[PDB]
Amino acid sequence: GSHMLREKSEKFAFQAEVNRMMKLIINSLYKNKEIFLRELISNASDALDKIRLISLTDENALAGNEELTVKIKCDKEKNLLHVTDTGVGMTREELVKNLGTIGTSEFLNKMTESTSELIGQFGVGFYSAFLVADKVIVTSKHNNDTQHIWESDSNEFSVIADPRGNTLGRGTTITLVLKEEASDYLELDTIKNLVKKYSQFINFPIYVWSSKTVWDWELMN
Ligand SMILES: NCCNC(=O)[C@H]1O[C@@H](n2cnc3c(N)ncnc32)[C@H](O)[C@@H]1O
Repeated sequence: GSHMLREKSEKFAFQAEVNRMMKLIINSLYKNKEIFLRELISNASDALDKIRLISLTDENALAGNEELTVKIKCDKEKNLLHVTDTGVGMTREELVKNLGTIGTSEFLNKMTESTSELIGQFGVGFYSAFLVADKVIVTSKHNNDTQHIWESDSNEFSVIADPRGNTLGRGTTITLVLKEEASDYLELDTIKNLVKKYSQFINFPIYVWSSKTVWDWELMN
């Protein structure tokens, strides 16, 4: 089963529109970077709504994970920020299509001609992660596929089957390899303050892995 790596069938290029959207997002929000977290939490909330809706009609929708939560983890020694939800998750096909492609023109023009509000409205808050990260990694497990990993440094992206297997049960983990100057988002206090402000209106429970020295999930909303 070497055909896949010898052919680079896991490597993809972004759609032109997306490259343009990413720059726009990064160019205008440079003064309001913290916004990225709200957008990831916002996306997490939407995925949780979806599985919840699916659970209404499909009895075995929550089989892979009964809880509906958003958990945030700061890994200082590894320079990573993790935002995990137990929502509907994404299939390999969706990882490629939903994150790699995309009133696109009206927005491309609207953005050019505070955009923190529009970005959310247009459903492209995902890319704001690149304001604070050199690499964004999406690990996701959907009910209809095996766990896969999507990764990108913004110049291309690849998707692979997670060799770790189904560790999520169901859901998605957004992993940010934070830029050297975005180290402050590794600080609990900072994260907690941001999460507490951007979670106040999320209907699902959001936690932050914090210390009191023992560690444990701490409810934020
Ligand atoms: N067009 C902007 C980029 N595309 C997305 O953000 C889409 O990817 C999917 N997505 C993003 N974050 C997600 C997440 N955390 N869980 C499940 N699906 C997610 C949704 O379809 C979302 O609209």
